[PDB]
Amino acid sequence: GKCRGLRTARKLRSHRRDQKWHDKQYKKAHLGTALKANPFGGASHAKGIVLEKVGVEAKQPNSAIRKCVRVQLIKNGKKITAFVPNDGCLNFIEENDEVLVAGFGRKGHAVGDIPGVRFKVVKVANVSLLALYKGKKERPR
Amino acid sequence: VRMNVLADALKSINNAEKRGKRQVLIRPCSKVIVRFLTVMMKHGYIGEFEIIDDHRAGKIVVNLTGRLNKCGVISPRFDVQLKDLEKWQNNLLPSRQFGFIVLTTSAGIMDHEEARRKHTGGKILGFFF
Amino acid sequence: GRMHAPGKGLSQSALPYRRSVPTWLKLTSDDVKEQIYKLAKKGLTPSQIGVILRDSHGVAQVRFVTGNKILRILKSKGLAPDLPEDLYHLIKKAVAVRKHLERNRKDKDAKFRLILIESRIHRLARYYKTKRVLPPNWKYESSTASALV
Amino acid sequence: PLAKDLLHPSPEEEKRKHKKKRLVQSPNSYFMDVKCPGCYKITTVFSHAQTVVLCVGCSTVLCQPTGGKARLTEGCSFRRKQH
RNA sequence: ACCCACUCCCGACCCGGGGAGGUAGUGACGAAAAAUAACAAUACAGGACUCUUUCGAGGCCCUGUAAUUGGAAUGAGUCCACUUUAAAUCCUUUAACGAGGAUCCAUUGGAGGGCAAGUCUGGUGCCAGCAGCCGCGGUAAUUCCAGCUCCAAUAGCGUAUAUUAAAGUUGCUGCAGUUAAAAAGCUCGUAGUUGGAUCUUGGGAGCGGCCGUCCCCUGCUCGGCGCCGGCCCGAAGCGUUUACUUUGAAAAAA
RNA sequence: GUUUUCGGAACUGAGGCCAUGAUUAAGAGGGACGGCCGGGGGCAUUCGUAUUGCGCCGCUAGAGGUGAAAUUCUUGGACCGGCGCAAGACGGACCAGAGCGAAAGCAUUUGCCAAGAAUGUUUUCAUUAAUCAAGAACGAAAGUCGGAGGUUCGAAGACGAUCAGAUACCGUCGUAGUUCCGACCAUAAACGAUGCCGACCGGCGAUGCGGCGGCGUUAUUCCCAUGACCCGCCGGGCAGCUUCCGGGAAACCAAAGUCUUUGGGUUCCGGGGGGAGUAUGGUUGCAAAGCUGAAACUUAAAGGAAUUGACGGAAGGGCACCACC
Repeated sequence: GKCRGLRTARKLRSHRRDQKWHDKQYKKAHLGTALKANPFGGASHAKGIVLEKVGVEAKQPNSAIRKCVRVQLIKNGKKITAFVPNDGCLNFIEENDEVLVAGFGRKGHAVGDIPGVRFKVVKVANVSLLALYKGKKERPR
Repeated sequence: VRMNVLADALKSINNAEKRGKRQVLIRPCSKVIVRFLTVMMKHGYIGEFEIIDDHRAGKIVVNLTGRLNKCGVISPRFDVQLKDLEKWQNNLLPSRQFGFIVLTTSAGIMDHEEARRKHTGGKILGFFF
Repeated sequence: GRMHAPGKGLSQSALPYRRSVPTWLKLTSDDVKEQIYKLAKKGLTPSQIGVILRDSHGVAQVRFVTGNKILRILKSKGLAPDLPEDLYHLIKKAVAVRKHLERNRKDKDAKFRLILIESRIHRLARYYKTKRVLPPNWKYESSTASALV
Repeated sequence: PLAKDLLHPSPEEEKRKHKKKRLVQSPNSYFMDVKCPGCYKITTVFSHAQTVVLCVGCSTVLCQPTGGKARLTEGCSFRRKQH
């Protein structure tokens, strides 16, 4: 602190109050703009409907094709490219399927090789994509 | 300008002892400096000093050992209950085995250990070890 | 450090330890006061009185010789000025500068030094109103200032 | 030097130092028994006069003001008086 | 879903009524305890000892592993009865059954580094995919897809998101500002904030072995330890004003 | 039937009594005083070459310009040489790690005008102070509006070269502008990239201002006292060197130290890189623009200091008939 007056409580509090806005992690949480522009509307997960299956070219170094899924969210009507996890799990996603969709892990930031894809597909037609991959549940059709 | 005269004093005899001086002039003088020094003397940290009387504020000349590791002021003079005096000596002294917070009580300017047995809190002036 | 300069000067007057009067000084406190009255009547300030006294009449400090100081000797009898000498001299300087700056609008340095002097005045005015040696109704205005010589 | 007798400055050291910075504050001025040879009376003049000290019953003008110590006019003598 | 039996409430009311409330049902929100084996005989191996250069001998002593074998165990469940309770349930108690692959079968995530644990084998070949980050994948992949193996937590374990610590990366404690982000071009200036020194000390009373712990260093209307109008003292009321510190009152439970 | 003492409260006259009442004068601050000091500021006055133009006189064909040329000027006499005249810029050398100023800034002479730090002080006031939301003054250059002037230089533009191109670097012209006056504008790597005030903690020799002291030499010579040197000290300033004070990531800093042994006062201000000083709203401006100022989104770095290497169309040294002489 740069005012050690005994009667300086408000300058020290009112400075700190003003300088907390220059923090990212604070400015984000304490404005509507981060919580509005969030496609999930501040929710953890979100059910949406697959409208196409999309190949996304991996980043500069490594070079695969990352199989993601273009999603119309129910609650918002908003557009999302959400990644599909492990080997050969895009074979489990028929078009126009209700998929439960979570974040990727970095609180709405793009992960690894996948440019501007912040989401993974968790369940497809209310059946878990780990259970389909392990073959425990069979896809109800 | 000069505002905390006890700050100028304790920083000047701290500077001087770090340099290894046998004595140090502290060239404004207050009654609060003189009480603080007498407390540091009773615990043998500084040597028997001397207050030079001009007809303005005095000058003091303080004989030093090499016992005073650091003296220092707490500015501003925060109010200390007997509750809080553990948390000060917790964060402001180098151990429980030695070092003394000086704090001006109503009873008088004195160490934290006498402020316990007299059972009087007050305003923290400084500290030394 | 000075008020309106970067100057860190140390040209101070340094009184001696012994407040006790010297031996040689034969003038009693009353004849010093009588001579202070004679200087005040001629039209001198407590600053100018004190100088003239210590030079020609070997009286170091009037406070040391008498009990009291020169303005309080002027003030007791009523030879003291209505508004203090130091606030008089700043108002005197401000009227001098402002007169120079009537026909010298180019002189931007003068204009800046005027604002520094104006600030010295307002600053002293504010002090003397706390000590009620000026009226609370008083305020130095530069248009009213030329009447205050 | 670490060890200095701060309480006992040797008078060579004290008179060297700035008047304000002396262990006890002490001026560098003094009063003079200035006498002119034309007149009878000894006037007391301040060393750093800063005025024109005149002969009362004019035989001369004694001192003239400068930066520091005033110039005592050629002809005049001075004793420095003390207590 | 069952019930006014508990808790209380309402009424003219010891008597009626109460989806308030209670009791079950669903319930891995979460919290507590806590099974999934223990013990011996053997093959074996490591470690005490007489002894031997080395081997080897003995096991009186230990300790560990083999779907080796052997009985003794006790509850998951099944289930009469009592108890429980408004009536039941669950729990507790207790006849009888109830275990060798004890199949009465523990998962969840990992095993390049951070980060505990394979440079094993088969597949793929910058593909598929993994990968919080750094990175792995183009023909000896410690990272993908599997097998064996090993590690971690364990009836739980992973994931997404908010949030706390870690963050001394919001800094009052406690950050920074020459060059990493950062000192207004410069000065004046009002509220804000901060503000020099200085105003009581010596001893009286008493104890322990020169030093320690105590009582005292304001004054003027009403009565009790007493006295020949007042002396010593008890109880009111005025007594620079505040912060501060110490004590006291008072401050719902949960 | 009363006015009184008595209690009790207001208005007010004299005396005594109080030891009758004012702490000190900050290595805080203001103000006065003194002799200085400075490219401090303003107004005026004055000078100096030089440049360009003009006139006159002389003699001659080139001159300018460039790495090389060309454009341009030029037998209607350019360039050059001599005497003048006019205008407008600018103040060389002296000129410094020198001074002054709040910063921007400030250099011919002389005068006037107010101003200012520093020192000197046994002068005065006596806490008047430090820093600062609001508000305010000044604020390089460019740029804007209305006048005046237009020497040089020269954004745009016209050419002439170079070039692959060359709307550029080079060259010749050249409008706005550069200059002065009045009004804006308020920004610069406006930099010491270092807020202001205060205290303390090393050494050294310098320099500038004032003061104080000390052998000697020189001038006003006729002593003085003043200048000029000389040798010290003190304060204040711009600096420098040096040191394991200490700090720091280091480079480096007597401050950027006196910080985990963390608290002298106070203002502004930063929070990974971009997006962006952008959009938007307000506000100031004639305009150009300035002040305040996000978000989505994007990203694993961007950056600082130092080390080693490679590299250079940098500097120096060295070798070799696979280099030269």
